Amino acid sequence: PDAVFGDRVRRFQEFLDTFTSYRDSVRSIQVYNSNNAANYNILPHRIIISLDDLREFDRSFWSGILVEPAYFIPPAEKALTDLADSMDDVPHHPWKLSFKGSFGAHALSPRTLTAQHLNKLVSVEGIVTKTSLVRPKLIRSVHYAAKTGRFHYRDYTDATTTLTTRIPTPAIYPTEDTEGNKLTTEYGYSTFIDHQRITVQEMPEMAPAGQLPRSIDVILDDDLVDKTKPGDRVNVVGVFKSLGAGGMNQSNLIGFKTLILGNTVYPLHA
Amino acid sequence: YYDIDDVLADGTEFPCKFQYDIPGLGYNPGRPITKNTKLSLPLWLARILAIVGPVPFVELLPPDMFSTKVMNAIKTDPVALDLHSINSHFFSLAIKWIMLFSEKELANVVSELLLQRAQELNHHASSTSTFLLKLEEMEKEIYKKSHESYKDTKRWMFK
Amino acid sequence: LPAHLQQTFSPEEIQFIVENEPIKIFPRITTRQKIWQLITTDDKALNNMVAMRSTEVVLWIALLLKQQSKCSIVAPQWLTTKELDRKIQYEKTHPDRFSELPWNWLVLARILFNKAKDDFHDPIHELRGKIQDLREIRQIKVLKGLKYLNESHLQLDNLSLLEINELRPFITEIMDKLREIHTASL
Amino acid sequence: MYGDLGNKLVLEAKRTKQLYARSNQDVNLPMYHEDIIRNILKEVSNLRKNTEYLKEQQQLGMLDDKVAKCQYFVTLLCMERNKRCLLAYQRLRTDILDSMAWNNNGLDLMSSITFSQQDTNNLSHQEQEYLKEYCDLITDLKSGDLVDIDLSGSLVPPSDVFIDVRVLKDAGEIQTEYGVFNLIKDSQFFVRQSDVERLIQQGYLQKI
Amino acid sequence: NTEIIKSFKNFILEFRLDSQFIYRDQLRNNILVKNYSLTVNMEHLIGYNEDIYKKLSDEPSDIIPLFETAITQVAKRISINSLPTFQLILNSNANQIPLRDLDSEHVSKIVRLSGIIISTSVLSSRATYLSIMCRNCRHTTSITINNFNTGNTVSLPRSCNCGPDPYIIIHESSKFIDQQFLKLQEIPELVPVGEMPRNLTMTCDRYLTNKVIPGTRVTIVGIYSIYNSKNSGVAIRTPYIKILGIQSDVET
Repeated sequence: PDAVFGDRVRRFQEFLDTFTSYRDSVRSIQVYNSNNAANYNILPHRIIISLDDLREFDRSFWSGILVEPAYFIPPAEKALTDLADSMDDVPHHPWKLSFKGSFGAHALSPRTLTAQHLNKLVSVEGIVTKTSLVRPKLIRSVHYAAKTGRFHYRDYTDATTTLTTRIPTPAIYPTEDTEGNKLTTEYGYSTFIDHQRITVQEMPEMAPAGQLPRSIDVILDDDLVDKTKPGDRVNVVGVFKSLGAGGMNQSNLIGFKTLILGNTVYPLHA
Repeated sequence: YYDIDDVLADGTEFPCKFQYDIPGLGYNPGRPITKNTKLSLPLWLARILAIVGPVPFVELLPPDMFSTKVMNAIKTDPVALDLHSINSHFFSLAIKWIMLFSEKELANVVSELLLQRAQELNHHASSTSTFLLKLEEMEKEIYKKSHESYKDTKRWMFK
Repeated sequence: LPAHLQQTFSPEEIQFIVENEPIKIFPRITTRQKIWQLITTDDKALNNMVAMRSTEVVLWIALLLKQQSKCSIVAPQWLTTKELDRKIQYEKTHPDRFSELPWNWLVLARILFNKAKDDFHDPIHELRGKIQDLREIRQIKVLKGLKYLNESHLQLDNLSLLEINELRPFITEIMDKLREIHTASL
Repeated sequence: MYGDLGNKLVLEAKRTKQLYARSNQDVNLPMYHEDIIRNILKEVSNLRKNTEYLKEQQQLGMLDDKVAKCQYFVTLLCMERNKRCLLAYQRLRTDILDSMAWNNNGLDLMSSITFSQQDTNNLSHQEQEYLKEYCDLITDLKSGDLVDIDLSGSLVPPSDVFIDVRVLKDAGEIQTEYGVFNLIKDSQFFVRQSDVERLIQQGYLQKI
Repeated sequence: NTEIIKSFKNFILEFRLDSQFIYRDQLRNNILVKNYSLTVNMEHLIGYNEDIYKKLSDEPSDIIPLFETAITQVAKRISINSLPTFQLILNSNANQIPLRDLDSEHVSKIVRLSGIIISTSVLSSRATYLSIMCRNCRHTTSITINNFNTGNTVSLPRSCNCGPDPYIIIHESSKFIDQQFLKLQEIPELVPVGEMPRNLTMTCDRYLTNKVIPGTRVTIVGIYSIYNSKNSGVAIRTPYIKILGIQSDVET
């Protein structure tokens, strides 16, 4: 990595004192992970950040997030975890963000999208309409050989990662190290997360004259699984990613499906 | 007051509570008005009762028009924010609120909202718009004073 | 009670002011004498003209005599394809200034081109090409000069008379609301 | 429901300011709204009925009470609030009657009682006698200047001394001052701008 | 390709009717509102020059994407950072071609017609300017597509040897536009006494989306083009009209 990450992590270390109330709530998560171990021998790792001190610290970083979020969230991702280690050193894992938001000018209802609002933080609302099912998903695989001792490792991430894009690894089955070995896939020690795609359309009360509704489909991951029933009035915040190939890879009409990689799915009652 | 924009600004309501006890209400139940009762008063009335009273009659609690929600929504994007939905009038009221309170932290916010909507009534006054719906009723005077001046210059230059 | 606009000049009262400034003509009626007279109040000379010898009259008479073709409006010093090119290349290399305009900038480019279009050197794509080009360079710096307005002071060093009578009711109605906030908070 | 009639008279008046504003004249002033006036004037008779009611009782039962001085300080105010809504309305209706006597009355007519302001019903009895005296105040001014007799019209600057004037469908051969015109329908002229401005305003000769 | 920009760049700057010239006042008032288009009346092209319209009438698919870059070199003579490619919207009135007689001769020719719109579709995304990196070499590049002829006419290359098509599209730095996919039915007063009313499917670009409700009477000026998907014959294509400029009536 560059200095482009380098100064960028350092400025998110000045975000622990001006609004140090966020540094209080990290310990409260570390409280319930100890006192549950005191009864046996629940809380997620998601920190609600108001998008309100960022106007009062740096206007060139607050307007940075709402324009190109694939370059400022993964820096602020790793900056939070090292502060989530140095304060809490007793026990021996993403630590995601939320963005409460103080909702900006990207407050667009799902009828007005897709044109210049790619790669931004939209705040879409509406009525949920499909509610698909839950399946697990592989992230890390730890192999183990018992003829030479040591464990092993394999990262594996899909195109629906946290925010960015990298070289896609179609890792079916990592086996057969540089020896004569029959490697073993340790379950339990590996990691798995949940995955659920729901589709949301616009509200029929704020609709225009008689037409068909236009829906948009949002991916939820790592925390918000089984949060809303179908047929609820839901406000969602995410990043308007757009993945897939538009028929240019298969050497041969329509193309480029769009998704939202949601964070805060926040039920409303109005 | 001979101006009609000045008379209409007084009719707004403000959530202000009492301090004393009064045996009479021109508005109905229980003519002794008990103290620590909260009412909404017109600004022609709760503007002279906040001074004359050392304790005055009316406490004059702050409204939602200047709450922290509105004061945070106008620091993000002053262009595409509604001002015809709050009540209807903003600049004729937020001047009156400053004089009866003397706050130096509101006058550095309205003086930046006013510049950012100023720069986009000179662009849209060059002769298909939604900016007739989300303008402030104090700005719809200078929009019809500007757009009918560029029109009478572009008319004269070509026959 | 005028009651139409009542605080600005309407742009038919701007062609009334520019028509009081003198230019030169090449007359075609002598009336000098050899050895009945124009006796107006405000000019009262130049009864004595010679055929094709330059003299200097006020501008509102020299539009009366062009309609009958007894005169010919000469060009000023600025209606020149060699002179307006310096006043354009000044504007690109100095993004803060206004280059220079003889203060009848737009108005004398209208009353001359409609009425007197036989006396220049090729107005087709040589003078209406530059004058519209010099009005669109100039109307950028006015638009960038309004993000910087304050409540005490402003400088507008060299602007014409018609680029101001479209800009008064915007500025003096906004800067009267930036005055009543800074002094109401004190 | 205490000064609500102030907010119904004022918003009624804001309509007439925006029929004068953009492009059109305010020929046909709408109406004198009088039923909302009588409802306002009933309440200021009622609010006088209480301030004399407390005047006897403050000399017998209250005996100069400071809490009782608040009712003199509140019922004074609603007299002001309905005074201001009743002067903002009848000044706004005055200046349009000031402009209409200043553009198209006394202009090549020299005594125009009828034939102009064709309503004569939307004005009250008091606003119809204010106007008729005001037009005699104008003719005092045009008799002591002699810049021009009836200096009223033509605030357009003069240009192009000889104009073309086309008759739009109004016969009569009416004019006698500065010569007869022998006016026939649809026949255009070449006359100077001094003699037609007294007829171009009557809706009588269409072209400039 | 060469110098046909300058024969059009002088058309925008120098076209002028009697007193007030239009295409430097329609280009300036469509930037302050942030509208980013232009409307060329097609009679004013052939009055100014006939050699320009001779090229545009013969081969329109290769020259209208040359006029779109001749506008965006003029809008940098007025504004002085992000100015996209402008869009060209044109309209005219020669003679309507009825919807029934569209032969095999009108392939890639400017054609106007009329009808009633049945249905619309949901919006989509087409790519204009995308960024590619190789998986092994990691040699970055940038392909900018501007022409529109629906499936694939410009694709990824095969080498910067390396493998079959080693290229990846990166989704973090690109630009996208919209498409609309209408359908259009002929007017029932040109009655098919023994036939059913036919229909065609159009496309629309970025600034004509969401303009027309189903059930109106429109007049449509476009390029009658062809595309060869298999979504029933041998070497069979399918027809469709690439709309550039929908002149609807008053909507009423």
